[PDB]
Amino acid sequence: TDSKYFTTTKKGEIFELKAELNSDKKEKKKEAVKKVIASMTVGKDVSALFPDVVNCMQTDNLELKKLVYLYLMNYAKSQPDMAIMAVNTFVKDCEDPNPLIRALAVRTMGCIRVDKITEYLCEPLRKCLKDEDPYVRKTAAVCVAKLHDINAQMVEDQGFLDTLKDLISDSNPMVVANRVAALSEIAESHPSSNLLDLKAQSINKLLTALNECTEWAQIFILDCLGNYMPKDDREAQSICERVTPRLSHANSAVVLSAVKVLMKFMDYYATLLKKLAPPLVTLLSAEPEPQYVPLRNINLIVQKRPEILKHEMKVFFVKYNDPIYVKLEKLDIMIRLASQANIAQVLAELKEYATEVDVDFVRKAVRAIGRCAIKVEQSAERCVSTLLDLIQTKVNYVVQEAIVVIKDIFRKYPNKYESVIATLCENLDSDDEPEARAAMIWIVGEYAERSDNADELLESFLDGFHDESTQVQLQLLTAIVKLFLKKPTETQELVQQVLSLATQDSDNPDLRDRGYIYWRLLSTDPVAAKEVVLAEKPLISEETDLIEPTLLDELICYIGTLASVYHKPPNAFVE
Amino acid sequence: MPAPIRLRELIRTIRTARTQAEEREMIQKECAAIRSSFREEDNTYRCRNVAKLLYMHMLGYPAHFGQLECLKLIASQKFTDKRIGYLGAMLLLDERQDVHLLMTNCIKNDLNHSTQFVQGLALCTLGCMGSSEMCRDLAGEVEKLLKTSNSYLRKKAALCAVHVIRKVPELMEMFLPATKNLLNEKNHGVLHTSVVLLTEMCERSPDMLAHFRKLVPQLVRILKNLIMSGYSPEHDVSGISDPFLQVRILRLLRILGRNDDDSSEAMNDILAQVATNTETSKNVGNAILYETVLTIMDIKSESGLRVLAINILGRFLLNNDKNIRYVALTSLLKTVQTDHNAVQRHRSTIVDCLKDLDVSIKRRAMELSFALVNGNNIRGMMKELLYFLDSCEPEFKADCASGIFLAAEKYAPSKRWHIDTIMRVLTTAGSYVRDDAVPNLIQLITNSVEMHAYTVQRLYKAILGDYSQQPLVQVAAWCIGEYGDLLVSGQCEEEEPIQVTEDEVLDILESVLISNMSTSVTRGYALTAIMKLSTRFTCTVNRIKKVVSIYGSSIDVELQQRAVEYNALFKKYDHMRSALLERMPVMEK
Amino acid sequence: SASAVYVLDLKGKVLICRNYRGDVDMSEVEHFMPILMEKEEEGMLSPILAHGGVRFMWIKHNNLYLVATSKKNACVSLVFSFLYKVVQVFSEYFKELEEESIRDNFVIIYELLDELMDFGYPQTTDSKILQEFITQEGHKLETGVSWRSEGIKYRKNEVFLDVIEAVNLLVSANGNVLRSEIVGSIKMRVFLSGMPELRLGLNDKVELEDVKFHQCVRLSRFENDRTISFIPPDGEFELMSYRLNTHVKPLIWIESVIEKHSHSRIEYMVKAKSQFKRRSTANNVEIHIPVPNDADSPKFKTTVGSVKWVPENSEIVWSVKSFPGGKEYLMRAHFGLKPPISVKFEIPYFTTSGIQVRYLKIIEKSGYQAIPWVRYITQNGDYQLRTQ
Amino acid sequence: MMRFMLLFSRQGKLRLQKWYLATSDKERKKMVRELMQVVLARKPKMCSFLEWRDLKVVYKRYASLYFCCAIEGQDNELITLELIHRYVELLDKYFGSVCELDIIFNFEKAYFILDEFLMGGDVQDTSKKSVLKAIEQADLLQEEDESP
Repeated sequence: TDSKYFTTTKKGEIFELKAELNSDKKEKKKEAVKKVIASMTVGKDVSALFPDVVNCMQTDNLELKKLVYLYLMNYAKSQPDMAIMAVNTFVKDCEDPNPLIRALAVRTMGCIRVDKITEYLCEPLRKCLKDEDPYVRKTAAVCVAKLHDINAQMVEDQGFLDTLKDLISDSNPMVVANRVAALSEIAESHPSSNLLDLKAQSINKLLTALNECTEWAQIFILDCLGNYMPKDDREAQSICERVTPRLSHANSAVVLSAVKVLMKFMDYYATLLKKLAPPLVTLLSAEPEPQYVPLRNINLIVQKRPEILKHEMKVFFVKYNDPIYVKLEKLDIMIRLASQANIAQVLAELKEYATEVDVDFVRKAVRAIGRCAIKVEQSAERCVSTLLDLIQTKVNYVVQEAIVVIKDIFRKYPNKYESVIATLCENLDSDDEPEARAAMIWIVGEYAERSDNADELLESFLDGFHDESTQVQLQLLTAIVKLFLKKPTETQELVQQVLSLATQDSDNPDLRDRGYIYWRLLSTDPVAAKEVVLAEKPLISEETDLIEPTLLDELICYIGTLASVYHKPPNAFVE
Repeated sequence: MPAPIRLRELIRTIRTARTQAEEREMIQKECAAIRSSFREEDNTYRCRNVAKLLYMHMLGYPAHFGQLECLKLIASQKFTDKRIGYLGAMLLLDERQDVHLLMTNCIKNDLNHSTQFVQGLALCTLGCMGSSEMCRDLAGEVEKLLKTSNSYLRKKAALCAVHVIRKVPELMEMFLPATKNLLNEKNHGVLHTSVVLLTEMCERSPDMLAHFRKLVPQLVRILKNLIMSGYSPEHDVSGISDPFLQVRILRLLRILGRNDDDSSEAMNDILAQVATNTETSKNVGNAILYETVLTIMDIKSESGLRVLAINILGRFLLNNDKNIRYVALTSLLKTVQTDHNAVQRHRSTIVDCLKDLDVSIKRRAMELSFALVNGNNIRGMMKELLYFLDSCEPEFKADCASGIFLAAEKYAPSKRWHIDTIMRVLTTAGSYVRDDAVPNLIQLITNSVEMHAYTVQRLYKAILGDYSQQPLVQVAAWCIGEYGDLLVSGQCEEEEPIQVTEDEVLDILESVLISNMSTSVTRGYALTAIMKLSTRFTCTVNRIKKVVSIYGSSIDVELQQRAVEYNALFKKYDHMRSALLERMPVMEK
Repeated sequence: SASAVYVLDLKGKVLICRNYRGDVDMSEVEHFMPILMEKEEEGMLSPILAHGGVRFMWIKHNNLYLVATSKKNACVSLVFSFLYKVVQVFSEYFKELEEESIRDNFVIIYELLDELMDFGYPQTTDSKILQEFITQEGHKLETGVSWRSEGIKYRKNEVFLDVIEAVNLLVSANGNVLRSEIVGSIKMRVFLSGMPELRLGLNDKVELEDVKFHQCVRLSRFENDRTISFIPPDGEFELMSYRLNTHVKPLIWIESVIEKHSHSRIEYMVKAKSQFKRRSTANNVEIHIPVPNDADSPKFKTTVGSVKWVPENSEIVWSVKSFPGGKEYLMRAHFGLKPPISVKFEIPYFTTSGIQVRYLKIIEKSGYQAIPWVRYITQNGDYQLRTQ
Repeated sequence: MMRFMLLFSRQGKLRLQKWYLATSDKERKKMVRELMQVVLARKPKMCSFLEWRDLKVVYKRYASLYFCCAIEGQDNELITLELIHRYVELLDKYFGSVCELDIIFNFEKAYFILDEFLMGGDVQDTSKKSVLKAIEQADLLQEEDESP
């Protein structure tokens, strides 16, 4: 009543290595181990080997010594239990004469997640720190947080923070960097101590620290200034006249996070704004993926102080190499940035755009022409003019979206465009989309007076009804009515059928209603209905768009942040 | 003048490999030198490389290279070369009739050899490649060999012939000859082969009657003998003799008694025994049963016996370990359409499976369970289906909806329930439900004129907390509209009304439009509805007019349009509102 | 900020990685790929994906998706810069990134990784500024007119480029994919003026059986970056063809349930699901349902489309004009008193394959423009389904 | 009937394939991988039977080694399983407490063994010994070929 084949510790893989591990020649042990981790990562099971591996500990040559480590390393978060069993080995390693080593012993100790860890490492930590080497300090600085984040802190722990700060500004090389952030992150779990970052002296520490190059540092530093500045001017002018190099300097992250503050702090202004210009720009001649985030922020930016690049735009055009998201945002922006002197070019470009091949694009693109005309009333026709201009191309897809837009246009500037109507219908077949068709229809309805044919057009769709997007079924109904109320005597049978279909031959509650509703309005008092339906129609309002006040100010803080992209509050992320 | 590597040696070398690139290297360098070794066609070492190759292949590499030469081994005199060879064939061959003939050749030449294991290779190989033409050739040769009683061979042969049949239906004739005696043999091996041989044979109605009437009784005895006694150091596998043999037997018994009284009527005994007399300990046995059951099913037999069969599967379901349970369900379905009244005796436990952690089971469970929904059943099972549905995983939700609906749509008690349930489902899947729902459910409500209350009621409650959902909300908003009347703490039958402040009715509707979670269509039903209330209430007839006129300016061509429409209705021809709304028509199925 | 970094291979399976913090890692990464794809169906393809409040920062480099993870509100800008840098480093250590590459230097990577950052915050890193912190060296891996006469005319310069894909499939009641084939074709139509060099950029994604171009094509400068430059004849011609082998969840599934007896009547119920990205829809689709040679008289009832019958060929035909993706419609028909069921469709602006034309350039001496139209269609008919 | 069988470890490493039904090489490798992926991919908690491409598949996990095969729907999954366990059985007693490595280094034999256990998609013997006993003497013949 016992069975387990292919599971002998007499031979095979496991064994093979196991032995070849304990041999002599330092070489074997080395390679051997290597295969281990390897053979590990791919997904095999090394639960076994563990022992004999560690016990390949009491050796020396870095080579081996570290490999061993890595191994253990992986086992970090996975099976912490095993990690621990190595403790002693580490502590006792902390003292080793090769900081490199003892440092690793640190970082290592630190990548565990169990409570039992507190006991064994703390003391050695303090030590390792105050000690004498770059890596050493850095590394533990890091740890600190790790310990913090551990499922618990201590009354000693809340005493290491001091170590931090003090040791922070002090020890000089990159170290500080780590320290900084270390704390920063720690801070956010905000009791009090995170709020005493209020020194217009501790700041100069940071000041010279920025010019003491560790990009990552540069950031973390700025990243902190995002918790400051209550009330004074001379300090502002120096804090900022100090960041001026930061922009033209290194890698985005910098420039960005840098800006992140420049704007939380705001003959003063003109200096900033005319400098802030060439930075953001050269920020885009950079790379694909980044470009996004920035644009996203760029957006948020002009939203607050548009005055910054009020005329810089011969750049925000979309090239072909540029990926989709790129393009998208680029648009959204261009838009939030046009006026008279602008539009001239704006359109010129949109037109070409539309000509492109990437569908989606052209779409939002034409749709751009749309929002465009809206913001700049003073440029209505102008747009239209080109819209129409495109449809004359009979490029199936373009066409439809186009119309759609035009529709919306009419909603805002009624009885101002007509002639365009006939020229419109022209392409009636080629329109196979919902809203597209829909829209089209509803249009006819409204401006029925003009088109004689009105009838058949609408009619056309009928025979092929009982099936077409809900929404379209609607207007179509509505519309019909409309012209019927333009009194045509010839409308009888039509309207009749219409309702009729949308009366009993249809199975969409809502529909049935708006349907019946009319059937009663008419079966009772035409004159009445007339005024009713085609009644003086109100003005439209989609001011619901283009960011808010309270919210705007608040966001700018998180540039280079996730929020920096969603344009939303940490409340939606945090879970 | 080379120094040829040896197989293992090779591999062991690829074990040293540190980089995929390198692997190529080594390999490429190997086969390269190996090719230049075949240039000469040197009889010795021939075997080796072929192997080397084999391996090479196995690791997904340039194989074709030596298909041919592989055969040139088969040629060789020395056994070895032949086995290594043959093996290589089965692996590296494309079905070229050309080699196929060369194959044929060597097969025969080998099939008639002084030694015997040679003959082994042959047979074997032939039963694994045998392409039409082949068989059409060696066919007879197979019989000549089928005869000679050297157990080892015979069994091999048997199977061969089989394979032949499979590729050349036309020839089973010449095998009638081996037939008659076969089922009397003593060595399991053969016997077994012999069986499937027979089994496969019976794919031509006539032969049936031959074996049908013949061997049936005998088969029995054999099987019986087995089951019934002794432990066997040669055959047992955890307490039973040659399960295999046992199974296959069953199978054959099964197939024979397909549709017939005589046969069956003559089997039901051994069967029953097989059932009662076997060990439920571990799988092995159960395997036995699994088969026995299937057999017991396709064949006519006392109502009492079939009953046992079923009750047996149930017995499975309740087994600690997955596996088993699977088939348990599977087969179960294939018979629900037949032994309905019989299986029912277990649903309770079946649906109880839905609680399992394995998709397959789940589904099947479901599928079936469903099917068992009776009349007097529904209520219960539904209550369970519902619990289920609610916590289910996406995949399923979708399909179940469809399911429940059915149930209710067909076998179904009260509307209140029907609705209650349908709604219920919406409440949980909606986002997954098909399209016709919205109208569906309403049509149900409208048609049955009582629960009008009970409905708007619950409808209301649900919507108060929830928002997430569309179909649901819609439906509600609907009635709320058309039914506001009744929604006002009315003299409600079927059950207990609640607090209906018109202000509240609105608050909800209002939020609906505002909150971003609703579709333009949604907002529709709403607004429209809100107005339907103007005629259906007594006092807040003002907050109403306010809203309407505000929406008169919304992006939604529709909403607006209507808004204006309504708006204007108040502003001018009031009293029409009363007659206009107060009447919702009614469509009937 | 960043709490995890992975490195995957196209497939989206975890290739090799390191965990610098505390998030159920084990899962999420797995969901990656799946999500990715869907969010590409919505076109709303963002380098920042979402799953339950878990964000993904990624970058695709030849053959390898590189990714980051965070529960908190990250400093994106970073992560992105960093990641990209990560490449920088590797590519330097051994010639080029590629599954293969990684598959080799695992170890060192584990090292490198560790020294590149810690607990998230990246303790700085640049090549030389590092080679001291790294144990051993890694292994590198370096690898590798006449058809248009001349002086052509016509006032309006225009172009037509149409890619089409038909989908041959077979599935038995056992709801399994049996054959997965989609033949593609980039037919093109043109009437440009003169001699214009045409540059065509492509989607990435395009296991693959055969691929044949038209001589007039050239593969844009050696490696991995897809660009298809060439000079087209006049009129119509096939720019390129190809066949793929891939489990394509049956675009338009179906399944018929049966129910017969009492007064020699029989009932059919057919569900027809549309397995697609919701955003688009299939056209002029039609369903051919096999039925008994000897029906008496039918009675169809359906929410959608119109169904009809034809004793000849013995089949009930469900016809639908427009059909959206992601929705299931129901058809049920009875009558009174086995060949596989097929259907033919058409789906504008769609590519089962997954390609998308990226961009079409036109460069001519005549500093002019031109008008290019595209169309994507996934039709076909070998769409056959069984019933035993 | 058996449609075919394979031997691969956790990671998609083919250790032994054997096809019982004519087929083009390409299609094979296809079959292979296509399966392996969807095969392995499953949690150890789940079951041992899957319905794939019309056929019924089966497998049992032996340490870092997978055993798979396909059957015709009209067949007994369970019993099949017991077959595998039988093969392994053989393998074991032949190499003495067998293990993966072995299989990689001696597939050849692995085949023979198997090959002379199952033929044309079925069971040729059951006798744990019948097979061994035979397979053994065969080997003796082999030896006698190099060493006269």
